[PDB]
Amino acid sequence: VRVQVLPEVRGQLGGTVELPCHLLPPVPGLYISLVTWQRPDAPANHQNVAAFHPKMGPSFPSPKPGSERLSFVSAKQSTGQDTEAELQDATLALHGLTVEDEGNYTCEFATFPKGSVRGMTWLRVLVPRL
Amino acid sequence: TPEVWVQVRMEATELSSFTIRCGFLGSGSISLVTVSWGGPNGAGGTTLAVLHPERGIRQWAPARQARWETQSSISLILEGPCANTTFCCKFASFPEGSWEACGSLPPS
Ligand SMILES: *[C@@H]1O[C@H](CO)[C@@H](O)[C@H](O)[C@H]1NC(C)=O
Repeated sequence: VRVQVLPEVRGQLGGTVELPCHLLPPVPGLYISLVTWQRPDAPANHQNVAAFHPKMGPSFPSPKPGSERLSFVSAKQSTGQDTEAELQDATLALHGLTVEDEGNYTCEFATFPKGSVRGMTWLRVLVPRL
Repeated sequence: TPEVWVQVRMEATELSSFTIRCGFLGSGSISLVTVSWGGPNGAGGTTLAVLHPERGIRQWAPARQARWETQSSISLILEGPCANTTFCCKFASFPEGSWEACGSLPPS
């Protein structure tokens, strides 16, 4: 399997943009245990900016950019023993873009039995007249 | 801040058994543990073991034994490895995220 991400994503300052991330192709028997979004160049307490659990849903441990400006676009947690969670589309959305949001974002899938599969995307924040 | 410790030792007088140990000191339960020899998991290292708290344990060569240990930690035994080899452990935990550290045999 592989992580499909764009090498670069461009968004307007103060606007909203999406960071695509997919675990392709669908493989029967491959279980996604966790999705982790990281800013690997931000300090240790600020790296883990978003995570998604198949049962408990999303979390945003780092205050920067924090939950106020981050959201999962299509990740759906499980709804009991009937419906299985859908974490293959780990696309992350940033709202109210600031110049502090420019840089590298990593999208990692903690998969069983394959392991950790990760891709990286650089977010470019476009400043008006700049 | 969450911390991952890694310890690799030769714990037998026969001097023919690498023992890899690593644990996660955090605020949440572990969703997955990935162990790799040579480098970071999924980023250059060769996958050695994948551990899930419910779906079981997955291991590759040359892992003779991979198992869970107490207090959010695991242990690993190699068959027979070099003294300068690095072993990396990555813990994926909700809600704090993923954390990884690496270790090696201490000098004699
Ligand atoms: C590691 O040690 C072995 C045996 O001492 C040696 O052959 C090898 O070159 C060493 N590797 C490095 C990167 O120094």
